[PDB]
Amino acid sequence: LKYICAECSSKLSLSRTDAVRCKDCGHRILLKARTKRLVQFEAR
Amino acid sequence: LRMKHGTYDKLDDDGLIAPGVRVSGEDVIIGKTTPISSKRDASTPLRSTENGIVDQVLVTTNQDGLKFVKVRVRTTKIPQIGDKF
Amino acid sequence: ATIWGVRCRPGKEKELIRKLLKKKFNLDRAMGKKKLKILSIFQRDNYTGRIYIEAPKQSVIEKFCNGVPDIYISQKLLIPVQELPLLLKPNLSEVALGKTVRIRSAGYKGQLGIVKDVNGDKATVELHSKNKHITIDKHKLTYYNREGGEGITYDE
Amino acid sequence: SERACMLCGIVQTTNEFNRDGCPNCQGIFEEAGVSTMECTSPSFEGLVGMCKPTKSWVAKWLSVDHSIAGMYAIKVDGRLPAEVVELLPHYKPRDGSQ
RNA sequence: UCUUUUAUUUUUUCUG
Ligand SMILES: [Zn+2]
Ligand SMILES: [Zn+2]
Repeated sequence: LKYICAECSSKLSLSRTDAVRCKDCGHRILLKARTKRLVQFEAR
Repeated sequence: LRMKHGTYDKLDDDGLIAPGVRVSGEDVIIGKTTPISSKRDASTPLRSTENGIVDQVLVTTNQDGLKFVKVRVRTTKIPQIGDKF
Repeated sequence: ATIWGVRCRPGKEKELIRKLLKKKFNLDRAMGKKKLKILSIFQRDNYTGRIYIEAPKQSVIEKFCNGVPDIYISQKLLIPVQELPLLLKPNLSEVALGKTVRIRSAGYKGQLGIVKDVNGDKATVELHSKNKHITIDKHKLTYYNREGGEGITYDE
Repeated sequence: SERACMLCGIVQTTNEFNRDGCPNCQGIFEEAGVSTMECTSPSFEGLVGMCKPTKSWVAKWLSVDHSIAGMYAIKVDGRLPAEVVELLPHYKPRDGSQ
């Protein structure tokens, strides 16, 4: 997964040279999901 | 060309930093190249006096069709002595 | 001799005289026996921003130049008789950098961080829980792959 | 497209020359046997929006007072042909020469 | 064997 939608909240996994339009809907905010990287945070 | 002092390893292949990764000091968050008639980068580094976590990132197209990006960075401010109340 | 110079916007002397003169044929066709007292209108390419009209009275010229856009009728001067022959003379003119790492005997134990700069014998890492850079020797720190998982010491 | 006559200075479209020739110089041009294309030129400066031949003192200087109200250039580059220069002794060059 | 960038002005906001 690379990117996700706003309303449908569906994954796109698109690449460059592609329109930012969503496929399920015309709504195209096109959020980007969290990185695969493991993240450390301490309660301090 | 002229790149910034920020570390470019964090940036993804699309050139945009994903949420959940730290950006600190002058670390770049948006990777920009401004070709004219060699890549001639024109990125926007992070503020030197700011540190935090990239909270959200949004990519859209403006009315002209050009690509628009908005990157929200989150940090926690705990009270210190100099804090005003 | 009644030749008066009038200011107007530069670059359109041709077009302003065109509009004036076309208007004048339209008027002269329209009127009957009485026809308005304008004798000649002209300009010069060398002297831009201005036109020169020869007519007997200021109200005649004003009445004529009503309805013409862009003409600055408010600036007119009566050119003295001596200046006219000269004006009308025919002849003018390392692998540890940028990697994720953990500390294992220090006050900041268990802190993930990212290697930013190394000065030799000591590496600077930004704490992944706090907003600070800290300097600590690399041989004593453990390096991982991009993704969390198998851990290796400083031997890559 | 615009062309300027070299004798009387009347300026107008090359088209309207091709239809009606030179209204002021038609007789002289026919008598000399020269078409208006040669006695007109495209290069001209110093226009005149011309109204009163009999009353314009600018026209008295420029030798237009015997012509019709019209469209006259103070300069029109070129040398007039001899077959009309001889027949109009009172003419003078319009380029400022002579 | 070092160097290496952070436009300008007009406005507004508040801080002491
Ligand atoms: Zn959608
Ligand atoms: Zn003629």
